[PDB]
Amino acid sequence: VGRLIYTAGGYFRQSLSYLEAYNPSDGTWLRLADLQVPRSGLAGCVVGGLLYAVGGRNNSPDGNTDSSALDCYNPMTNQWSPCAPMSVPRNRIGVGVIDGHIYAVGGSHGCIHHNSVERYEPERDEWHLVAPMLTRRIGVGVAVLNRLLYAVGGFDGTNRLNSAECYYPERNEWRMITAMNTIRSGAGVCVLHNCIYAAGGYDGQDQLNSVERYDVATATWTFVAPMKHRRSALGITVHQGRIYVLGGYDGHTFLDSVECYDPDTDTWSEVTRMTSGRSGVGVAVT
Ligand SMILES: COc1ccc(S(=O)(=O)N(CC(F)(F)F)c2cnc(N(CC(=O)O)S(=O)(=O)c3ccc(OC)cc3)c3ccccc23)cc1
Ligand code: NA
Repeated sequence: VGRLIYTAGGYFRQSLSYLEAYNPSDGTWLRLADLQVPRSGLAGCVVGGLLYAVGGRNNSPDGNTDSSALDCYNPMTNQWSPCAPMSVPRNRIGVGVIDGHIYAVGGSHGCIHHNSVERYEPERDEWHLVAPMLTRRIGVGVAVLNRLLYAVGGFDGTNRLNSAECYYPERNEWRMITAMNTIRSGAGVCVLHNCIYAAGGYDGQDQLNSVERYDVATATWTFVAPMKHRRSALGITVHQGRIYVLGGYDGHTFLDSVECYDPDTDTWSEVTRMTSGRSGVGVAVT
């Protein structure tokens, strides 16, 4: 009870510092302490009641700086603190948590299109390199299922990807899985009831409203109901058995639309609006 959807950073004309939290119970938005540095193309995650803001970029009017930063938010203190930075800057990053460890997956540093992956141990405040992905992936979506980390879609420096791969932390190795039916970079990727969902993204021509679900048993991707709005660089999370997608770019506009997926009825509904339209946010629930 009383867990909130947090949204951190994002982009509208420049990278933003906002940290806001939505309560799906009462439909209320909280305005919380700003990030110390503006960030878009970051990822959000929660470990032991703390929210982490990982990687991304400060896209200023001045210019662009890719971020290696890891910053920790305590909802009890409403304060951001720096943590150990990653080995490399990672903009358009994917993250997932396994057993209280943060995995920072691919992303970019200028022309560098990362295949590398690194793991954070909060108790030691250190990062270590682990096995690299079999593909370079920026704009990659990450999901954790059955204690395996999945990396889905992205861009390899030449090709936009429908490919996906699976990381085995005990073995420290990656394996290609069944590809998506759609090429998707900047997709929202999340886990709901033992399925991976990949919602929206960009196929190289258009922003997508399509949604595919991965079934681990049959190892296949199937389409479910599409979103009302085409969106890439969207935020995504799961709250009480439902998927929330936040913002993104629809090909013309930076969206403020929050849609909600009910797996029971296979329908999307608009549930609220962010206070302002933005893409490339980091989202998590605690
Ligand atoms: C021009 O039309 C497109 C084309 C592909 C995409 S994307 O969603 O596939 N893609 C992934 C990839 F790297 F693979 F190309 C991404 C592109 N840009 C991001 N941002 C930061 C950045 O430019 O570095 S963003 O949210 O601040 C942003 C900023 C401006 C914008 O105006 C077009 C759209 C977005 C990304 C941030 C997170 C994830 C992927 C990002 C988006 C828009
Ligand atoms: Na994810």
